[PDB]
Amino acid sequence: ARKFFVGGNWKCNGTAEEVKKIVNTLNEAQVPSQDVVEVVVSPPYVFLPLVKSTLRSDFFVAAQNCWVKKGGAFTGEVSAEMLVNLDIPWVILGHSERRAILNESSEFVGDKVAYALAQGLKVIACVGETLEEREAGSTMDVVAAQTKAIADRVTNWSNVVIAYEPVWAIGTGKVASPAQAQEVHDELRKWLAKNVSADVAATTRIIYGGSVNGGNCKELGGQADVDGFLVGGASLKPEFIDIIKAAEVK
Amino acid sequence: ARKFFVGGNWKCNGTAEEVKKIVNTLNEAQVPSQDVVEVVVSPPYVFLPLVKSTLRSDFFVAAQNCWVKKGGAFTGEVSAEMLVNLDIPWVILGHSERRAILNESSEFVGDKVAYALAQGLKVIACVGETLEEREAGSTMDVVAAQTKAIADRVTNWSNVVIAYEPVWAIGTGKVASPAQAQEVHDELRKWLAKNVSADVAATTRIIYGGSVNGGNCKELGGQADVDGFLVGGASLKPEFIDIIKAAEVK
Repeated sequence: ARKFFVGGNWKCNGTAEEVKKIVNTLNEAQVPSQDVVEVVVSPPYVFLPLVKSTLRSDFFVAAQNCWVKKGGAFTGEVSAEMLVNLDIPWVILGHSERRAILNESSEFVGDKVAYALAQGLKVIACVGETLEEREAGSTMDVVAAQTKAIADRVTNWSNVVIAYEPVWAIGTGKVASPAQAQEVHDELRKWLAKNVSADVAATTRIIYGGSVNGGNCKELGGQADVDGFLVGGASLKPEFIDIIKAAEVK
Repeated sequence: ARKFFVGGNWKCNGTAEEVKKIVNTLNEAQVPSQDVVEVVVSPPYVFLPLVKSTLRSDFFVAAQNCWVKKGGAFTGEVSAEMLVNLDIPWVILGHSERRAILNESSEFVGDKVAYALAQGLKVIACVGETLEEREAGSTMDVVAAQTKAIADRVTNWSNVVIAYEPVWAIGTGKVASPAQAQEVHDELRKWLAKNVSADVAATTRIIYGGSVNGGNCKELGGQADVDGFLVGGASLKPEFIDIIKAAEVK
């Protein structure tokens, strides 16, 4: 059975004082065991040392990005081997904001995933379609294309978690229903089964990366092919603890 | 008189063990006073806390990049206000590797410089032309266009240092002479005098960001319009100390 997975993407947010308050609140939380839910917290690069040194040892830390290949003359970038050196176990790759605002292509994302895995990182790999793409009836064409670019470069999926982001509902005034989330997760898992292997489809966590909050987390998490969440803004808030506790619905 | 300035850009390099060795070596160095030379060291984001906590207090730390505007939903990016919060005083912006590989436009760089200054950072702003551009006779056309994009957005130059990168000599098999460096620095300073102000031209450090090592630092540093260096690979090596010591040539 797939272990429920809850990741918290802090995005480009944080100060030393706020990080201290967030971590203290997480440290005082009483949540399901590590056998029931896998919890990953992702601060900006410059707060990885502070968070890794002060966060409860049963929660894990992720970087929000890394470079596509070995380090060297790439001013401003952080290599996967640096993260491994600092004992940062996870990385988020292919987030919708990086695909859209920083123009990361599906192929670029796939090369990053492959390189990160080869260095020993575990990866939250993000996919998702825009409002224009959904309206065009292209949701699964887009999500499959993004996933295929990764699948073409990755032979071993053990340390991958896929995050589906309904970008079409992100600040579009559209809201995503639990039924809509389940439809995409189900079709994506079917795609993995048909295009990678039955074993990979059965064992790979596919987590929901749309709007998740204390109010809707149990309803989303109870969906058959939803294995957890990649949380945005709520991950900065005490409400993240309630989202972790949604693992009990499984 | 303009204070000599030596920045060390570590680029995408470093491990905890190597950082400890580099910092120990700098900490044991005996170099000209803080009144004679201003020294800035720039590690990858994830080593900014380690370096800030262990480096001698009379040397300063820089980030290698920051985001173009206020933080928020920009997964993977580090905002200028984060760096200020962590007491990181400097940032490198517009480095040739980010212009070329990550496609940062001159306008994007200009906006970053303005935002960083607005938040209280000091900025090393990088400009420079390619081999194709130099061979076409466009060196000063290009450097002026890049500088204009920054100047059009900057209201106060006190906390700006300009770095000229002879990109045309970077892995092209061409070598830049000290005379060639001095020509560009002189023409760039004259451009500042005519198009910003005589005071800004007289007071703004323009540092050389081509190949600098122990062997050539004195000849370069002695040029009338060269105010120091943005060092690449030598910045990881004990030789960085000899480059700092070139300040004595002024």
